[PDB]
Amino acid sequence: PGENLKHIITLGQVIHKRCEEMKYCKKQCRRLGHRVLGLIKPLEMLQDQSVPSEKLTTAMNRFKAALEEANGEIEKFSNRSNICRFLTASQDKILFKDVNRKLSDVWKELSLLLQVEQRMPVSPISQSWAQEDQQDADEDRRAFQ
Ligand SMILES: [Cl-]
Repeated sequence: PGENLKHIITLGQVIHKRCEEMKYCKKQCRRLGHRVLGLIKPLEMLQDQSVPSEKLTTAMNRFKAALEEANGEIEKFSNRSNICRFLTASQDKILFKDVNRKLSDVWKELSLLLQVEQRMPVSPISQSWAQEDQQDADEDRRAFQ
């Protein structure tokens, strides 16, 4: 469990650094990196300190898989010609729509389990993504011309 947590933290840190380097569709890439860094922040605080339930282990594995899926999409979209093909085949122009929904859904479940089982604090503000994604997609579309 300690190794799984460390892996998730490292993977989130790598995704944020990669997002900051992406040359095209920067609003969407930077939003993904910002969101991922925000999710790993309480995990990093937890790491600096219980036996997980069945529900916690599966939530942790789903979160790890969603981050791996995001890392795979960042790799694909680092090449400009892959962005162009995706955008032309897309109606809403949102690069990370599926990855973003998986991350938000799993985080809702995972954060609650960490608060109940592992004494993770309840944050003054929880972690509107779909609406932000359309705005970012529109701004990136204009810059991609
Ligand atoms: Cl661009």
